[PDB]
Amino acid sequence: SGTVSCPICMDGYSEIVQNGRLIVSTECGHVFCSQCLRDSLKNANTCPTCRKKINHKRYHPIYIGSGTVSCPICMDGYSEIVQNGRLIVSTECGHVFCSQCLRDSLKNANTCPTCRKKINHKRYHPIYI
Amino acid sequence: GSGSMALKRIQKELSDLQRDPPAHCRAGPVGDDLFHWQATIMGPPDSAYQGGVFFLTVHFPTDYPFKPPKIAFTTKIYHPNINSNGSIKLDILRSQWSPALTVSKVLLSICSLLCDPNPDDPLVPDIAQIYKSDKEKYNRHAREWTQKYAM
Amino acid sequence: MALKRIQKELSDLQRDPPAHCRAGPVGDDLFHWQATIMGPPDSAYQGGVFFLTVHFPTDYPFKPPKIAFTTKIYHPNINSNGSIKLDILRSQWSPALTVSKVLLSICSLLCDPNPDDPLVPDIAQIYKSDKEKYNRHAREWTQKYAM
Amino acid sequence: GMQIFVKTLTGKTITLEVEPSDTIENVKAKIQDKEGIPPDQQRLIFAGKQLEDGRTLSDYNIQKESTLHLVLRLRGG
Amino acid sequence: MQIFVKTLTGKTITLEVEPSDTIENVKAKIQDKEGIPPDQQRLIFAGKQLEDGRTLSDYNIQKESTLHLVLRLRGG
Ligand SMILES: [Zn+2]
Ligand SMILES: [Zn+2]
Ligand SMILES: [Zn+2]
Ligand SMILES: [Zn+2]
Repeated sequence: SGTVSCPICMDGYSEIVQNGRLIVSTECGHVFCSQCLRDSLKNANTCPTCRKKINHKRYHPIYIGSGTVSCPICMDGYSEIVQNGRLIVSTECGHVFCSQCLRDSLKNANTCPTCRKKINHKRYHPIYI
Repeated sequence: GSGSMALKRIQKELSDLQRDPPAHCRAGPVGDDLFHWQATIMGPPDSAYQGGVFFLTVHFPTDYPFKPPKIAFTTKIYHPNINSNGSIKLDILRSQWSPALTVSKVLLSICSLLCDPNPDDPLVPDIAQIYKSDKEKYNRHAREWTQKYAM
Repeated sequence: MALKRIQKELSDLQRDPPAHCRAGPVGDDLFHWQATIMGPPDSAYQGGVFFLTVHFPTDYPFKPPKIAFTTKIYHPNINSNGSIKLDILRSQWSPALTVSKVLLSICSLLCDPNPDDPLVPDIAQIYKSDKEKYNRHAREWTQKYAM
Repeated sequence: GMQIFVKTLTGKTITLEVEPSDTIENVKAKIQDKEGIPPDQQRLIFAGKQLEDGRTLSDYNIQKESTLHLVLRLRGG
Repeated sequence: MQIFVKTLTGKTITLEVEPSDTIENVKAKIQDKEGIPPDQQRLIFAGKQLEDGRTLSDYNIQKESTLHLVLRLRGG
């Protein structure tokens, strides 16, 4: 609930990218460093946090700036997002928003607010940081 | 509510501006109305506009940030994509808007447009013709308009 | 690194000690721990204190810790040599599981045995045939070995 | 309208808004919303024992500010 | 040498670059950190956009200059 971290090695955001790894999310919305998820995929094809099958590249990088997440559209922080009943979400292109902001932005255009890549309701999912 | 999420975002942008002022602009409420701002932009250095200070109005719509801010020059400026009413024909102010863009980034984008005009689909055809035909004449006009209206 | 993760787990344990168990290095070897579990209240095991050993493999956390009881306990999935036949210790292991959560999981198994695919058939039969007899044995073994 | 704590997989604490009448399934649904772990993969532990799906919080004497512990689904063999 | 890029959210990242590096090259490094493809990046220095074929040397960008990132735009 503080800084994003990897539950396997237990390194924080800073320490993850500082040595050349990425922050990645599974499609089921579970966050890991790239080295830990890769080494995990090597031993089983299931998510370490919820056991859903993540074989065949059902994960992707996410791009967060601070280590502390926030929605760049409404500008609320994690706490404010969650206490309201909103979810934290990532597009498949790795861009993070609160769920209500991304929905509303999609009523107006079918592009990612951050990178303009084509998206729809089926191309973003919650993440559970 | 209605406008409340807009109000909070605009106040956040204003606070970020007052906290970390950018090199390229100043902007803030006209009056005690957060939805109506005055802004200023500096002419880019090493350009026909250098030394100029250009005033703009920003009107945030009620469903900001999902709809774009309405931004117009109040200072006269010579440019093929900005007319004499100050209207700016710029895609990020209409169909290519993103809610992730802040007013500061839009003002910087506008500054950038000054020396990167689109003369092919212009708002002011006569100025575009001069831009394509005789660039020196164009630069001379831009420089003299800067001198006359923006200093 | 395995060493770095185990040290992190130990620090979290020393920082925020759990109620259900104690766990920490035997000696100055981080890869070899001793643990203890309390029998759940309102159960045949109530009052009992049960000791376990935890051996972390060299490629921990991607391979599971080896965990065995050193205290004798009466249960259809824990044999008299202390071996625990439990899926999260083998095929259902996850690298996201910490030793603290695994110990709590083991505590949870005590009153939720699987008599259908048991490690000790004789005890499973007694569990299915005569639950009072099973509870009596579990209670007396707790009294004999864990108190 | 009472709060309880759930100690999640990573050892962090989340707060749930619950009623004594709420079923365990109901509590697991709220946990899924926060953690993204489906109900069938959640094993909830209180007082050293798992909490079964059909029962309520009242049935397990879970009260105002009790802490429930979350681990992954397991089965003895 | 290092330069700074002020990203869309107003945060600063550091890039490892050379004076010979093209603008495309710098945008490739920005994509790796921000996930914004090069064709959607407009980089601004001293109030002007930086064109793709040109180098950092050509724009007198130096040690610890700050580049500003906005989205692709077009006047009309
Ligand atoms: Zn990791
Ligand atoms: Zn998962
Ligand atoms: Zn938002
Ligand atoms: Zn995107």
